[PDB]
Amino acid sequence: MTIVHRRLALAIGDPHGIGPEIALKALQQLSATERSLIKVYGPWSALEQAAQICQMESLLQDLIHEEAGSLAQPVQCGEITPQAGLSTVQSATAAIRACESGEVDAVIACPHHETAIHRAGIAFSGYPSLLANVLGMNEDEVFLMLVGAGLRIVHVTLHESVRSALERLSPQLVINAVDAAVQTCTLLGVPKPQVAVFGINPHASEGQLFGLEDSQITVPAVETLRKRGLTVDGPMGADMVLAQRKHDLYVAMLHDQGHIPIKLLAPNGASALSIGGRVVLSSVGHGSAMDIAGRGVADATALLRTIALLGAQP
Amino acid sequence: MTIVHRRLALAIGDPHGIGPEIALKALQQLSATERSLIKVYGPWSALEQAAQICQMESLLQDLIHEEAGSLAQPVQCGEITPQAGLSTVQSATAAIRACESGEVDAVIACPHHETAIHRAGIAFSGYPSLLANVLGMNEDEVFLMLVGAGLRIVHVTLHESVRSALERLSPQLVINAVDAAVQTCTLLGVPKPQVAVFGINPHASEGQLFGLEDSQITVPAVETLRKRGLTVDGPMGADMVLAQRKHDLYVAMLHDQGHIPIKLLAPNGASALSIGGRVVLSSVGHGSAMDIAGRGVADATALLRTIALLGAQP
Ligand SMILES: [Zn+2]
Ligand SMILES: [Zn+2]
Repeated sequence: MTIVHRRLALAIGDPHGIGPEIALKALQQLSATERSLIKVYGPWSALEQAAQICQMESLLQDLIHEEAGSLAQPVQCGEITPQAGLSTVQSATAAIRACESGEVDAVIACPHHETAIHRAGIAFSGYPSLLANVLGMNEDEVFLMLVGAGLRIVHVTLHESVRSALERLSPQLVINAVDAAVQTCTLLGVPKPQVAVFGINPHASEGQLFGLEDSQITVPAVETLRKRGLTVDGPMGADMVLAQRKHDLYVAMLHDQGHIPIKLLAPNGASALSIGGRVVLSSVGHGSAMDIAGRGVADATALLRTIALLGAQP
Repeated sequence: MTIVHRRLALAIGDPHGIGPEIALKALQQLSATERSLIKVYGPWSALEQAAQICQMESLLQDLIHEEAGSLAQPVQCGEITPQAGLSTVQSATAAIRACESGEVDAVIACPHHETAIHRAGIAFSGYPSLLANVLGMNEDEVFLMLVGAGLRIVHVTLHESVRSALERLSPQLVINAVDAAVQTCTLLGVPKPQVAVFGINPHASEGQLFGLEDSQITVPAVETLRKRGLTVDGPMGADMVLAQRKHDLYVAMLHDQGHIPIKLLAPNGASALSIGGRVVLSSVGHGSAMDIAGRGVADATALLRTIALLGAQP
């Protein structure tokens, strides 16, 4: 069975962590044709290290690879070092620019170590931020879609105060989020999605009974998106819509509106997609596991699940 | 098996709806002893009507009943009339005063018709409002607790604009919600509950990084509640806490924060408790169904679920 149906970048994450190890284990399990669609970004020295340990030298010749985040000393498995911090970011940066320029259609980043990156003197608050930075966009022009338990929920606003979010909300900002998320939905394998838009206020303002924000922001936005020919219901109260479970994409106005459903229903098997200008970036859903780095204990199931998700066919 | 363990008031709701019908069908299914703990508030004429329809004449003699919301004309099944609007409110008012005075320990209200009540010239924004009015409390001293799928979530604010909610939130208002909800928890059968408080902002402001509201409102409130000797964690991000599933009561800051989890996990089978003073009032979770009124085809499962919930053993 074939899980990779398009070109992808795989940044291998922290080269001292389990990222290199799981990168090889996942490519191992793909077919020859599948492997040629995955360009691996990271220091060759780290993939060599992981290949001797897991005894997968044969595979290195098949890998399509671009050097990024080279190290100036041998790989020290399990060790938190500024070097590996920088490697991680350079690798992820190489992968993202490859997506921007159109060489690949999406990016998967293997695990990072926050401390390592901070010790290099590099600001890192998460992939939403990094992606924005790298592409020259403001952080609010990149949207986060959570995916788990059949739910896809893009968020118009994210890591800010509720009040700050309400002040930023506009018809345009909603439109941008949905456009970004419908594009992302084609890649995920749902070309013509059914879309639901959450209300800002309870019961979507109930007309204007509970505030004017929905009549100013979400109602105008839904009518513009229909006129361009999208299938869009709402605004509706977030509680009531989610319960019906009959849409392929939900559009949350605030962080909590979209994160509560997801963390309740998909406590483990859930993906975070950061979406910019052509660029869909997902993490694997786990840490770098420095204490088992190079010990042959980590499997690639999380990485393979992520590849299946970003590599579905239209 | 016995579901009623204490004295309860059952206001029969709109006498032209299915309220009378479901009241009888639910009492039917209880044992003789259970029936004597439920005092039925409403116009006798409407219970007579529903007794012929559902063919339960035998039952009327066993009912403990207080006349309330008497009608001045025959019962008209299916019809929206100011009179039935007034009946509903009088019945529910009789039931609530019975709770206030200590004759019963909680109240269940069968379905009303909003239009009917409005056409009588009666202000009605829900049971929170009615209960406050009847008890001589301000509307913001009555809180709504949703209960479904093992989750209990009180809400500090409810049917208002998000902005209006943020402006109303204070340490005191949180404290009041929790005290009302802990009292309610004793009645529900959890005397000494473990409590979780949601953050106003994502990640509970993450200190003060994502807004100052949590440091001003929820953090001071939690410290006061501990010092009086309650078991209270938070504020935490709503998503993250709910996922742990290790508390008996969650404290939501906004409507949507508490209604999304509930309607997703218990999309039909959730109860709405209005709590004020010692008075816990619950609706059945459905409408008055005027199109089947009188046809004897209404299901009492929602009412029985509500009775089981408020008629809790410990
Ligand atoms: Zn978050
Ligand atoms: Zn509601």
